[PDB]
Amino acid sequence: LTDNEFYQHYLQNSQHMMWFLGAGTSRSAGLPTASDIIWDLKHRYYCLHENQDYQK
Amino acid sequence: LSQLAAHSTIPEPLLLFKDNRTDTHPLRGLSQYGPYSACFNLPGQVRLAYLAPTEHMRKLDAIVRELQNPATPKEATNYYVEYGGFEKVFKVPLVMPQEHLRCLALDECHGVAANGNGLALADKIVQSMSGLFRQKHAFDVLLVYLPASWKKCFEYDGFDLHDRIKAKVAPLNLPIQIINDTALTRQCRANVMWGVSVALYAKAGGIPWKLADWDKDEAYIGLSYAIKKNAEGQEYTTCCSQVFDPDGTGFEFVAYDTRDRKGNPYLSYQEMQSVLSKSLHLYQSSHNGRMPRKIFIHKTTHFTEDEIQGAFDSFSSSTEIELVQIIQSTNWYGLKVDPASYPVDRGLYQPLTESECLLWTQGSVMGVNQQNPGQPVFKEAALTPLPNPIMLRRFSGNGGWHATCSSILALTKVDWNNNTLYKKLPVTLVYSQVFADVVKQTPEIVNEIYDYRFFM
Amino acid sequence: LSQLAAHSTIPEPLLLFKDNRTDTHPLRGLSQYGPYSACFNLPGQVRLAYLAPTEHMRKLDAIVRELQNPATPKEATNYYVEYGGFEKVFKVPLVMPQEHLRCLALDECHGVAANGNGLALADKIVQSMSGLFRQKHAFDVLLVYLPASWKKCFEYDGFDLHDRIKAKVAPLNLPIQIINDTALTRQCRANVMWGVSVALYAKAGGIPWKLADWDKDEAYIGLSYAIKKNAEGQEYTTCCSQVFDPDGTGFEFVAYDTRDRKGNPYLSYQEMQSVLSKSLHLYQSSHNGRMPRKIFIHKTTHFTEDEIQGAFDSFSSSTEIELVQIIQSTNWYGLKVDPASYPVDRGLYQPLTESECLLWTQGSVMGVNQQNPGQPVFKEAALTPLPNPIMLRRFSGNGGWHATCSSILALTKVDWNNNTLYKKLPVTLVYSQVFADVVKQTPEIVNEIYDYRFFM
DNA sequence: TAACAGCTCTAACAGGAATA
RNA sequence: AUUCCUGUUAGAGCUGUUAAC
Ligand SMILES: [Mg+2]
Ligand SMILES: [Mg+2]
Repeated sequence: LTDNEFYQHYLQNSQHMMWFLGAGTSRSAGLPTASDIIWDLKHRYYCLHENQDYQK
Repeated sequence: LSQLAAHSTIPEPLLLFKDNRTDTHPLRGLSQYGPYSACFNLPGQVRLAYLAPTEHMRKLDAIVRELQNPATPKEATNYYVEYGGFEKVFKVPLVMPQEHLRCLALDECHGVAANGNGLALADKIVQSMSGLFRQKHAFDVLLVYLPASWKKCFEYDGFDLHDRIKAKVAPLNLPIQIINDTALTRQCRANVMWGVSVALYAKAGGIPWKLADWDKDEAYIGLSYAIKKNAEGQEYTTCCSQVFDPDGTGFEFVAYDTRDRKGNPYLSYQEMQSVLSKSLHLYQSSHNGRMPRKIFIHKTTHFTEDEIQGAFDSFSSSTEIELVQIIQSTNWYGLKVDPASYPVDRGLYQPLTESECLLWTQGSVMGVNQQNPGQPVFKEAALTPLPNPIMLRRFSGNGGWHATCSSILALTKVDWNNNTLYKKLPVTLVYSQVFADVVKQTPEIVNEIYDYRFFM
Repeated sequence: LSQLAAHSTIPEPLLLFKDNRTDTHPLRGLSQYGPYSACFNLPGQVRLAYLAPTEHMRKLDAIVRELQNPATPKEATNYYVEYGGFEKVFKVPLVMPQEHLRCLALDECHGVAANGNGLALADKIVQSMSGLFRQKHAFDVLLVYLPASWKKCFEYDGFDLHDRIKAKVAPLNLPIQIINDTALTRQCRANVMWGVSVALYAKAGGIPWKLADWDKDEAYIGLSYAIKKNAEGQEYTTCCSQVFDPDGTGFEFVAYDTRDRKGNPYLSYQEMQSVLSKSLHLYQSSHNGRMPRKIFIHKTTHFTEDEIQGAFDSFSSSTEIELVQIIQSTNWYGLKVDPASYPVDRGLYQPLTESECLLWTQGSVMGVNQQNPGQPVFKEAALTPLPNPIMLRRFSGNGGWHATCSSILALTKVDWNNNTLYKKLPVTLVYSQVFADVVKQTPEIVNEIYDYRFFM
């Protein structure tokens, strides 16, 4: 289904439309994604045991 | 009580190639992707000249000619990949030298071969190559050939022929790749061809490979020494080396003397702070003037109390100094059990005590072997049956075995002069040793710092 | 109805120099005090290198000697100041290269130039640099000379040799000061000497002068584009430059790409948001994470709705954004009356419409006249008899024409590559345009960001 | 999508030097 | 390309306003 036909279909019947937004919209909201969270956790974990400066 | 601290196996470091296509195995990556500097086209075409006695001239042509043809390995086939020639593998044409560039060793050298005078032979060879001083732009790499008949002056007490020749030629700024009968003799042709091809490409100015995802803000210093057997006492020649990565894409590798007389290999406060300040200025010059956020120092012997303070007083607070001593001779040795059919994995480091760890720089590596795919490869299976773990003694690092262990493991893979998978020591240590030999042979080098491409 | 809003002349911005002294005349201050960055030792000494054909190297050493010795201004003596000698004025020795720090271009470059192939000529010039690359630590700045015989490849359609060379040597970290025959045959000598010397100091170290009265909490952004004429259509390559004064003393001036294909010079929502994200992330890295409070995005063309929405949504509410558009060619032009002999004082801004203002980046400047002190000076007197103002069409702001106008005026004076007193456009726009030309010539540069000293 | 109007920009050249 | 931007010759890019398709 081409995007334009989808837009026309949605506009035709927009009064009955659930939305489903999981972890994909948050990427563009200025908040870290799943991969960013994973990398942050890895950063804390590595800096903690192997004593390394966090902000360096 | 038979329980030791949990060992951690550092993964095999990756090497950077053309179009930043990473690979652990250097020669295979060179075949598949090409040299790292191929994208920059820094060497362009490679133009090389000869300097040998005419009675062996043809030999040089032959090997150079055979540099331009494919070769299939017969020895160490478990590791070496099929050679494709300089034109194909390095994406660079190999230029046949013209008669104007080609030189002949002056006749009196042969005569002094009978006299057994190494200094005279080296000076005569330099004067033979003096015909190439004016035509420095025409050629990039010189191929000096020393016949087996000169073996009497090859090595003797207090003198090293290749060392003296390179020490004489380096201030003139023209690389040589000395070729002896060994390179011709050697059965497996692909081994020697990989060696000479990589050596020539790197001596021209290109970079065959670089450490993948290497930090540009860390400089890895390495200090070594050499013995000169003086008539009255001993002489210790200490020289340093740096393998940092500048803000550009290429990476640097420069050694220099630490200097008037030393009877012990331990740098004092003044000398150590001076060499470290020179190293700091060298690093600053490349990175526009930015401080190195972390400094690694690999010394073959332990750091003195004054020497540690000398290392500290040379840098600011932001710099992190991890003084490390590398020990090659240890009573420990490891056996891998799951009893593994292949020796203990390379990079497996075992923390023995606070500020003392065992690193297995030597060992089996996964996925590198070509024949029988999916099996470990032991590079030194010919010499030793089992690997010998080196030992790190920490002196200054605040914390973390991973930083030093991974840094050293990755550093043992960027020796272009080496045509095998890795080394026993980081390139800093081996190049500091080589330059220590060079300086010990020739005292009039202490003033200037030199790149790795000259003495490699 | 003929009485417009009262204007106010922003005074000449002060420039931070040696020992934090301020002087609105750049060259006079440099002679009197010295470079701002000379307070610290970022450049230890300006070591140079030469790359030219064997025939024209004498021009390079002659011009270097001319830089060594003082010179007097012959043309435009109204503004220029007598050269005091590089060592005296920049307080740093200028080192002439030795034999090995002085390379020779391949003779194949002449053949390529006769063939009229710009790409291969640039490649050959870059490949000639290997002799210096073996000694990259030795020198700081390389003076590449191009003989007039290569004019056929200097500039033609779909190509520019200067941009290709700059983009080829930018990832190799070596600054390059290209010298044409024009710099040799320019009538005056102090002109060329001042320009070349300030460029050499900026490329070896940095910051010949820094703008004073600069809030550390403002990051200034300038977008500019260029056109690559495709056979089928066109490609609009737009790039963004950024200036800011960080917490450290080193004022920062960078540029970067914006990524695929663009048919128009107006960024979409996603591209504008991505570029702005990269910008404030760079600022945060240079400000230990502190959020910028004022953002100025100067664009040569009007911001669409998408660009303004991307600006609004990329930052938080605490950081007010000053979206301003700069119009170069305008119908308006003014004449000062008390009628004055010299045109209107530089920096006068005249609010025409609630969103559109005239800014006089060109005009008479007070207090920088060498002869007959007190007389005004018009920088573009030779080119134009009257100053053509620019139009600032604010697309987003809270209040205050003075805030943006003074920032633009101060940003028009920190172009170290500019020999003259000021620039018609802010350094953000000019550097974004220069980098746009570079990227248009070499599309494979979008990966990295670069400091000003590489491309100025 | 095809013209037409304006506003503004860059892309190639050429080009002379700070109130005389 | 030490610089500066003054013009010339062109084309695009946006806006529009119509006619459509
Ligand atoms: Mg060798
Ligand atoms: Mg320049």
